[PDB]
Amino acid sequence: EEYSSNWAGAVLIGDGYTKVTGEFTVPSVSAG
Amino acid sequence: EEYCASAWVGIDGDTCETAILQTGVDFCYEDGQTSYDAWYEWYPDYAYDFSDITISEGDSIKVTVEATSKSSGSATVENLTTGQSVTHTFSGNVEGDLCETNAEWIVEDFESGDSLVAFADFGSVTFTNAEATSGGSTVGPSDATVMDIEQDGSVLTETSVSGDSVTVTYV
Repeated sequence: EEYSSNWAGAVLIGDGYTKVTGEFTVPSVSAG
Repeated sequence: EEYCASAWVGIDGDTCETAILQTGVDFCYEDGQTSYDAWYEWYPDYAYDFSDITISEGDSIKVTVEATSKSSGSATVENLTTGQSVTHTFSGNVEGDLCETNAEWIVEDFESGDSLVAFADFGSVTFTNAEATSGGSTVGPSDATVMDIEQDGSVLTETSVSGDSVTVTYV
């Protein structure tokens, strides 16, 4: 994996991306 | 104290520095209350909120960004649970050109104030039907670079991907 201070997730590196989509359920949040 | 996090999909911003076309939802917590909102942004311009859509805990959201050229496209947020759908079209007049080299599904600790906003414990966020289109063909996150947040000597997330999904869990 790669660490960063602000992003967590998945990143595709390539060429010609013209559309990105995803579906998720709104989470329950509490204090960190 | 208020804690927040955001989840969004977007094009560019990692290896392409001139722009980011992105859309998503912010979730915040503060003293027994929560606040949710949907927004769009074509970085370096500011993020703007979609005021005509209600987001609630547990709702199923589908987010999509599409580029019709390196300087035009759209951002769409659909609340599948309520049937609401909003789209912002960027006909041009943008402040940055896309390279179209990165496609991503991200949970972010965004900047607010002097630094990053206190990071909320969101449990876990799973993006399903995670697909990117390149050259007319669709690809999933299988070969994607996995990223996690690490601040002040603390790992705050654990990410796992499958052939069609991305799961980010708070640590």
